[PDB]
Amino acid sequence: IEWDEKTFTKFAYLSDPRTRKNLVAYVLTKANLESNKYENTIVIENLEDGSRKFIEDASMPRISPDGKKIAFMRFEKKTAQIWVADLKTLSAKKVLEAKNIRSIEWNQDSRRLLAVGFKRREDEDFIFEDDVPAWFDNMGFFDGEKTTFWVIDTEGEEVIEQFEKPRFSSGIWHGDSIVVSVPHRDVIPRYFKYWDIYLWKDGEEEKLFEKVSFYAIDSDGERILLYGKPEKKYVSEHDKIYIYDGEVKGILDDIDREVAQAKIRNGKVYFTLFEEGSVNLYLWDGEVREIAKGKHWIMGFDADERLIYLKETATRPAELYLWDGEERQLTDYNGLIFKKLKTFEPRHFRFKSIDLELDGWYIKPEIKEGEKAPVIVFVHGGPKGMYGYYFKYEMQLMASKGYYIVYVNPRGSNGYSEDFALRVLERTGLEDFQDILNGIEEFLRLEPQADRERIGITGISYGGYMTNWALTQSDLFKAGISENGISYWLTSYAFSDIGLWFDKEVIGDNPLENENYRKLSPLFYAKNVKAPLLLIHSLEDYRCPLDQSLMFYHVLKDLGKEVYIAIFKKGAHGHSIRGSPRHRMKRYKLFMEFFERKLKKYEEGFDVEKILK
Amino acid sequence: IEWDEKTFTKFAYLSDPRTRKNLVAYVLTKANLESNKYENTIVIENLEDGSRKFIEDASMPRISPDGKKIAFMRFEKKTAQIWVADLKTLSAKKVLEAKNIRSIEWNQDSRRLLAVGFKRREDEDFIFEDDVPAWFDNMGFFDGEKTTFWVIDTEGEEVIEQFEKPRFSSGIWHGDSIVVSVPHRDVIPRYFKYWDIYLWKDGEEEKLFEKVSFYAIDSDGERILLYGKPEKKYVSEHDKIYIYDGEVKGILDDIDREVAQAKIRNGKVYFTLFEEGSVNLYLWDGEVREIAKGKHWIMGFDADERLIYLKETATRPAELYLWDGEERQLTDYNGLIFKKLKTFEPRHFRFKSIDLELDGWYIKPEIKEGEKAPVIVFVHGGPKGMYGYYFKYEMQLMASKGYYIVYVNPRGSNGYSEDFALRVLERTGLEDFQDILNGIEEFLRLEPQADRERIGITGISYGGYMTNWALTQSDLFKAGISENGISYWLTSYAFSDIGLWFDKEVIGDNPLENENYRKLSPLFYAKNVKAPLLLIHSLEDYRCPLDQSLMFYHVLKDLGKEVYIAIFKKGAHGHSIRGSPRHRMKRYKLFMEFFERKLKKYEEGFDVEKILK
Amino acid sequence: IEWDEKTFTKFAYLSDPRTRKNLVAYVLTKANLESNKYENTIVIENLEDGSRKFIEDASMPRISPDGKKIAFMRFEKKTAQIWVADLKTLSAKKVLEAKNIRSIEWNQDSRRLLAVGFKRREDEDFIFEDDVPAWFDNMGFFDGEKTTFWVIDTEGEEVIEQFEKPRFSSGIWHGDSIVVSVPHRDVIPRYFKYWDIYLWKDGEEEKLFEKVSFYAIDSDGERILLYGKPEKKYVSEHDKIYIYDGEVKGILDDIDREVAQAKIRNGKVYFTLFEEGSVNLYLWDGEVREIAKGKHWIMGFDADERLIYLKETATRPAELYLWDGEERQLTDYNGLIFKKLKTFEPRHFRFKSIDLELDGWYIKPEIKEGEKAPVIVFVHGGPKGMYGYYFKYEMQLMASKGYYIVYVNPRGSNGYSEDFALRVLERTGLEDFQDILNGIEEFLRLEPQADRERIGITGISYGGYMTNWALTQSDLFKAGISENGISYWLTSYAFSDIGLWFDKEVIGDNPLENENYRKLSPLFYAKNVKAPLLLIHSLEDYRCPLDQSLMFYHVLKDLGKEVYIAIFKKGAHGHSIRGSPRHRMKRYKLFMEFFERKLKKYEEGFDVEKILK
Ligand SMILES: [Cl-]
Ligand SMILES: [Cl-]
Ligand SMILES: [Cl-]
Ligand SMILES: [Mg+2]
Ligand SMILES: [Mg+2]
Ligand SMILES: [Mg+2]
Ligand SMILES: [Mg+2]
Ligand SMILES: [Mg+2]
Ligand SMILES: [Mg+2]
Ligand SMILES: [Mg+2]
Ligand SMILES: [Mg+2]
Ligand SMILES: [Mg+2]
Ligand SMILES: [Mg+2]
Ligand SMILES: [Mg+2]
Ligand SMILES: [Mg+2]
Ligand SMILES: [Mg+2]
Ligand SMILES: [Mg+2]
Ligand SMILES: [Mg+2]
Repeated sequence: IEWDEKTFTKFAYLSDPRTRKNLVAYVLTKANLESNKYENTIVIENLEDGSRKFIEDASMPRISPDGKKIAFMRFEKKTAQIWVADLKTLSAKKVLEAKNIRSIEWNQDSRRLLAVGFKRREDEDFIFEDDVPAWFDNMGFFDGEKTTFWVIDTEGEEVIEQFEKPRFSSGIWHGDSIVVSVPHRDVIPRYFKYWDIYLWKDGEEEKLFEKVSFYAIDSDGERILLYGKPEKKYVSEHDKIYIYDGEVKGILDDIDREVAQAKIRNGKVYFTLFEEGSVNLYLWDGEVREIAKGKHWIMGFDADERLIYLKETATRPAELYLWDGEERQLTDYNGLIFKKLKTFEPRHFRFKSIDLELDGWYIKPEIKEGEKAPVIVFVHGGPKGMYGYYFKYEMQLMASKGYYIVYVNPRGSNGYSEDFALRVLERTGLEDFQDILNGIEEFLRLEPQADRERIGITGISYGGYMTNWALTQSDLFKAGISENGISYWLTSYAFSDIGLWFDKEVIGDNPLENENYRKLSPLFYAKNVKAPLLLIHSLEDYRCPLDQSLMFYHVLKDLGKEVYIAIFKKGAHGHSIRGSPRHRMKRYKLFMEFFERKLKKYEEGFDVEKILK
Repeated sequence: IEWDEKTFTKFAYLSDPRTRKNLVAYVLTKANLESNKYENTIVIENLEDGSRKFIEDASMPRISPDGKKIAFMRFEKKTAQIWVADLKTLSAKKVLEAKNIRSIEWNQDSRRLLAVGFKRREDEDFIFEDDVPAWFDNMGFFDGEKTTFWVIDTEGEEVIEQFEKPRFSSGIWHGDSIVVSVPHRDVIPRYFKYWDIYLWKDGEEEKLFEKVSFYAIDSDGERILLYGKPEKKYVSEHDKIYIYDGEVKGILDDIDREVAQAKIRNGKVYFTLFEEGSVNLYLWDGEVREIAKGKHWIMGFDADERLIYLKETATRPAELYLWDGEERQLTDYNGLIFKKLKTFEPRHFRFKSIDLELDGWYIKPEIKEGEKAPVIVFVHGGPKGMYGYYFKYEMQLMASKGYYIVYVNPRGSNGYSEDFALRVLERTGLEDFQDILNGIEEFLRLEPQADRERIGITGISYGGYMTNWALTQSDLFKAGISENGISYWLTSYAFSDIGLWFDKEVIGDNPLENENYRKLSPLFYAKNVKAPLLLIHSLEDYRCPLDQSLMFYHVLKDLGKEVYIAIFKKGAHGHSIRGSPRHRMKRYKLFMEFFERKLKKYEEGFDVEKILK
Repeated sequence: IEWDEKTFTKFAYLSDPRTRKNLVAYVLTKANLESNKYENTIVIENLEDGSRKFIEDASMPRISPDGKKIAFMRFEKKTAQIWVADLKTLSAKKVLEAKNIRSIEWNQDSRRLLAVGFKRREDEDFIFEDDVPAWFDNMGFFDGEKTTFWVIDTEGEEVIEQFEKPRFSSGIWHGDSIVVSVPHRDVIPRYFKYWDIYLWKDGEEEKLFEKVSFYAIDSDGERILLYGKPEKKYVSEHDKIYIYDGEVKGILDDIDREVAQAKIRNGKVYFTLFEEGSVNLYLWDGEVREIAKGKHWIMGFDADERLIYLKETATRPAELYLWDGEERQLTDYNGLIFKKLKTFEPRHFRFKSIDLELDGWYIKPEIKEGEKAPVIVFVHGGPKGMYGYYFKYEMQLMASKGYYIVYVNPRGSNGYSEDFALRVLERTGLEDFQDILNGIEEFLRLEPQADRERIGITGISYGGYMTNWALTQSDLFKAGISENGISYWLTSYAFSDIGLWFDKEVIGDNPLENENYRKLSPLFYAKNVKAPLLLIHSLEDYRCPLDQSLMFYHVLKDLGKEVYIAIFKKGAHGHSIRGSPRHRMKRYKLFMEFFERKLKKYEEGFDVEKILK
């Protein structure tokens, strides 16, 4: 095993942990480069033996409350199928052939499933829209989408109740009722901001909440768990969790950090928080108790009789763990790979920027006492993203190729106070960019072997914006790779999936008259660019549509700049990690070669035919 | 036969007339709604009998100079094939299997073909671009495209010479040499503005012209025919024609009208001009002589021993004609259809607008002396398009459904003086929009049965811009249909295929700082809209990309307006006429029903599922 | 070449002669046993050279009036296609893709075609009927069928007018009008008995005739040719022909024979008559003139500038001939085959039966002066069929295998006086059966080498009835082969396609109370059968449905008789001649082996697995 553009295929990727009784289930995913497909296997472990059994070419494991059965999905006919297996022998029957189903959940009776899906107009030749937005990242054109809710009897194998709601509605069981969360409608739907919440049973409903900034995420049959706030002024405010049983009770009213995920089982709540680069696991049982806190990201968890969770670190993809008073590692899927593959632990540093003290990290490559090394600055997305202790392939890969890697959490990031997150609103490219510069300055001080004359910068999404911006506002950088970014806020407002509300918040109100939409946009400062730039974009990214890269590309070419554009024919906003294996391999090889040829040692041109094959 | 959304399928569509000796060849096209395909048949007529023979599932007829053979193209394997047939018996052999060939032309020897095509990078997963623009309407993503030139021996069936040039190059035979026209390169290629022209033979070339605003279109073996000007300041200047034999000689130096098409055969030049709504055919033989001038559009022509041409009118698709001193109609393909299908001849009117007198037309529907009728205003594209005497399906169709149809040639249109065309530059939405208003005002004066309270407006491309604009600047209109339009000039500049140079000319220089890019853009005046609007767009339109409709749609919805968007999944800028038959049928039915339900008699909503099926 | 069950595949089968000017077209059909398909080739002969050209995998040749073009049909998609070719080079275009088209005819303009076809309900799971009958032989279940009429422009390639009529309507051109013949409706449609005739043009019609017993068959643009009678009491009456130009004029009022086919060209009528075993060709030009009269059947003919016809004989399939004052044979397709294959000319004899003198024929096999030979009696269908001088494969084949063949025209047959035909009505199995017995008795007198102890009998349809009947009413016969017959008239009345009207005529009125329906039915006399019988039936025979064979089979088995049944899975009433080649081969081999094993020399059983392979 060596680091290159294919190494990501050698890892086992775990997701969707579930537990009932003495059993754990989860999904093992492999990127198969030869077939160009992801392969999914459900693994069921019996904590009684450490014994494993399998359900092949399947995902979405849902263990029935009684622990007797497992439901799952399989995906010729472009149709999904819901299956049920007995957990003892894993013999299985097909229950329903289920196109456009997004979720499945058991009722407490271990007989009925709730499935939530969607339906669209589906004309062969044209999409027709009369609501907003017209598209959504990783979903496609809405085409008049409505949400569908089906109650499925797994014994008789029939939809026994069904109903529809507006697009982007969700539903959970609450005993024998269904809690339904629907975006609230004003001039447009208030997506990610306000919901109406209903209690549905037997074809009738009652409204529980009107225009609240939380939605229902879980239930234990007596109490409903709510996620968000009673009322947000900004979508960027920290989401919290509340127990509802008649009265709404905050259980983290005093903790100024955002909840990543949360579940309730038997009146206890298990939850994770974004905290200064980590995603940490806690329990609330009347008080908040630490379960798994460290330099790591708790990516998923479940609890029933046992508590299990997936923990990723800066140098290892997720593995599964069990907590019984102390943490026990359950799986070691990548252990043999990693015995042969060098990894680089980031070094944390603090630095001052303006009025704040912030977190940065860096990775130092294998160099000897007399040598200097080039530097890649990475900028995370969001702006309310967060770097720290998750596994970032490009950083390990570039470190292995002789680069320093440097990255910080500027104001606007998740993982800190709410106020720290909100500082970025209407200030994109201002103090946050200064924080990145100040982090780099401190890093250079700490590492005199870092070659100040060969610093590059890269990022995706907000990180792509900031790469664009950096090359227009500073002469520090020798090369840039900007991916799925922003060059012009006004088109983000009006063209992107979330722009109508999110740009109002992050950039400002009255967008057609607000000067900040030009003032804080890289497009308008294109003349300033002096460093070679690679723009990467994908055709199904509706979060940051194509214009954001292609306009910047054309305008930079109109100004005589050295710029290149790679337009991946498939893929949404997250394609760098969710595209097809072969697509992702080609992106990684482009990324590494652009920095080899423009940053480590500049050479003219970029003959992609030669460089890639 | 009745008028509705399918009637366009009942017509025979003729194109690509060719003549050598006593023979005429042309292509008969049918839109087959059931198969959802266009069918192409070459027809060869012998003017000796009016006898016809056929080459089925074929196009691009090219008769050899000696009149003995015909080359043609056919299109399983996504591959084009070049074939040669003997003209006596039409027995035929396949010569070359020819993906991405755009043109075929015989050498004077009746043995060699010149084929011009293209080649691209072709990676399965990503497009890579390092030139400009990254895409072109009706061509796709360039993906590093180069032009390819092949000399093909039709006897031995081999490419005997080949070479490449930059994208958007063209080539013609000139005796045993090839005249090669290549876009001139400054900071970017000067597309539609400057070319370098070379004379190529046997792998060597000499430059004939450098940075000239014409390219080579034809040759008679002694003289080269050039199209354009020696130097244009604006691409919008009238294109003229010149004979080159050592010296460049203008042959229309005194005629202030633009050439539509031109050919040279035996030192005579045949050409058409855009003239006040007509496209008229002339000959130059030392002086300019009228051949076919009237209320018509000469869509294509060829000349050798005989002169033939295709003539379309306001009420008939093209038919073929021969001129031998007087015009004789040769074909009557749609004669039986039109005996059963009512058509409406437009009435021409003049009107004053500001400082000018302009041409308008209108069609009056079957109404009786006591009734009033709604009105649809059509606006042509361009801005240097031209309405008048070609067959416009929607106008006939809507007239048949009880609507007045009104349309003018505002300043900026083709068909008048050069200065009249150039008036629009930096003034889009200003005097030209006034011309449209003044035309409507005169039409209403002329037709008191026209219901001033039910006037709608529609257009495609620049006509879509002007529909957008009209609904933002006037309260006259009750409904709009805007197709493949412009809402924001700055994104047209930076995102569209031609924007980097064409918007500079039509909107203005320094686009990132020029206030006219906001001042003359409908997007910024969305709050003003009061009339229901249907936006139509297609996903392969790179001339006016999607943002132009979808941004306007989202912003109008953000402002609480009644607006709808139809996004056709396939189709370039011209999809209303070049999309698949079923696609076009669905567009026509949407178009007619939106006006039925919003203009003739307003009703709420637009249930496209119900309205269309 | 030898006689056996495959020999029929070695012949060329000609049909559908057409002539315009100096050209003749016709269809050459081959039975391909290996592919199990019929192959059809149009042959065009130029009487100028005896030169031939071809249109492969095509039929229904229709030469345009101007002689410039030929329309034809071709039949993957279960769709028929209408094509047009230039007759000079035979280059061809597809004009219309034409499922369920039954006929095509040119207008006098050589531009428009009239196509007549049908349309049905077409539900995948069930046929639904509310008219009568529910099915028709060689057509299938009607499923609510209506007749469709399309006028097709072959230039523009469009249906320019269309209309529908009740099932079993027909249409011809009459100049620029269409003459439409529709079955007249009383309690049910009066199929084969009364029609209403209309003149149709441009979507309007006028009734020409009401409830008449003729329909329109041809026109020369001035006069309409009508076929039938002004009023028939019996459908079995001889059909005659009449010219209509305002007045209806009989042109064969004095000739007591039935017209087989007739055409009008330039006010002359060419027609054939059924005459004492021959089908003979005449002309009427004011008087009736003999053209081709002899021991033959004129199977088809056409006339324009030249007169051509297909002539079959007892020993040769049809060949083409031209008449220019004398008959010239044009084709000799089977001439080489027949040089090697022995044939047997029938010997005509007269005999007395009751009150009449009748025609019989027999064929004597190669036997020497001391030997006797078995005898097969063949009975033709109808009852108004006719034996004589057409090519009957089974007779030649059995003669070659050492059998006498004997066959007569009993009363009821075509080819004689009308009264002779009508004698059979209400008398089936009575005097007609006596005529067959008396013919056999005279034949035995004429041929003492005919073995009276080994006489068998066979027939199809009415001939199958009479085979059934003979075995129940006589002890003369040693074996029978009854095919697609009648055993019970009452089920013929109520189940068959034509029974509701035809059985009323041939058997009698008031069928539910008329004793003749039992008295003249073989089923009721099954106990009498002593000779082995093979019943052959086919599953798509709606003229004589399955019950007619299977009931007789079951009842004979219930009575302990030696009987066998072969049920061909496909095939209509005429399957012995129109079934697939392999189907027909297997029938011929069954037929010959049953007589070998039951008639020539009786052996027990019939092991069809062994006997056939
Ligand atoms: Cl079950
Ligand atoms: Cl050749
Ligand atoms: Cl034609
Ligand atoms: Mg692998
Ligand atoms: Mg099942
Ligand atoms: Mg869809
Ligand atoms: Mg949040
Ligand atoms: Mg605060
Ligand atoms: Mg059609
Ligand atoms: Mg070849
Ligand atoms: Mg490609
Ligand atoms: Mg021009
Ligand atoms: Mg001027
Ligand atoms: Mg054969
Ligand atoms: Mg066709
Ligand atoms: Mg059917
Ligand atoms: Mg008859
Ligand atoms: Mg009589």
